[PDB]
Amino acid sequence: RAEPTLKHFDENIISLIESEIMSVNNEIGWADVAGLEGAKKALREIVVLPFKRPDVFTGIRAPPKGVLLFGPPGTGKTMIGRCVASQCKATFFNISASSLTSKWVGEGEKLVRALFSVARLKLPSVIFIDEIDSLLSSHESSRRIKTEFLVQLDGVNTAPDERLLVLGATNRPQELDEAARRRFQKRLYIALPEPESRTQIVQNLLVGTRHDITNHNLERIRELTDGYSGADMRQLCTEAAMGPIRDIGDDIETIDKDDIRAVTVMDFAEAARVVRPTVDDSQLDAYAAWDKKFGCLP
Repeated sequence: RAEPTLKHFDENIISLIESEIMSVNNEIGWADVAGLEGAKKALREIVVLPFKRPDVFTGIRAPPKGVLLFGPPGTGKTMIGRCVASQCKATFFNISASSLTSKWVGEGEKLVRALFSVARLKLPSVIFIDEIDSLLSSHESSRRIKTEFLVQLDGVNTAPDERLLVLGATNRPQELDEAARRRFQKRLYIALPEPESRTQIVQNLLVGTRHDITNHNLERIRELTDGYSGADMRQLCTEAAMGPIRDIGDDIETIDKDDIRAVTVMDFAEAARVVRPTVDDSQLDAYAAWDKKFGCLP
């Protein structure tokens, strides 16, 4: 890297950040996400507008240095992070906590440290940390990678107007002590998609696939998919899409792709019998309870 301020980091490490972790994608808009409108408006207020207008969002309007996305898995918390970053024309730094403590154990400390320095250099910056519950919970390499990470977090709070936010995500927020939670002054519950969002997803996933799903069919798909996460929804569509494939048996080997039957609601009805929602009501009750004590969404 030509950056004079990163000449003291391993070239391999900077090279890593550059090609796997750092991205700039400013054309995602809000991506018409299945993400709830309440969350959407919150991180608009908590992140996007404080990044756009640092002059307005000061005093009590000032953004927190850390935001926690928590809830059931398969809600696409990562893509939300990516949108949020795009929304404020921030440099996106996408990293997984497993990657730090597994894939990249060797020089994990240097990577964490270099990540915050590159972030600091490319302001405004969003650092998205997947499955942050790992990092923040309490073999030996983990200790330093975590320590170094805690050091870096407390280090962002050494400059008021740096448009640098750490966005952590977890499917297991209960695994976070009074001290890990403190690092994240705002904590948004990302809920399972609402009925409207379930169908928007179906529609999204069906493009490029021949289907005869009507506007009325969607009502049905809604009642079929109560309790589904987005991921469950995707699994559903894939299953449904198999319908036209199975009907033709051995003809799949020779059939013209356009002569394959259209996906119908019947396919979804049948597919709903096969797919199973990933999270049970216990997990939901738990999230909801945690959200009551430490959450900030209404």
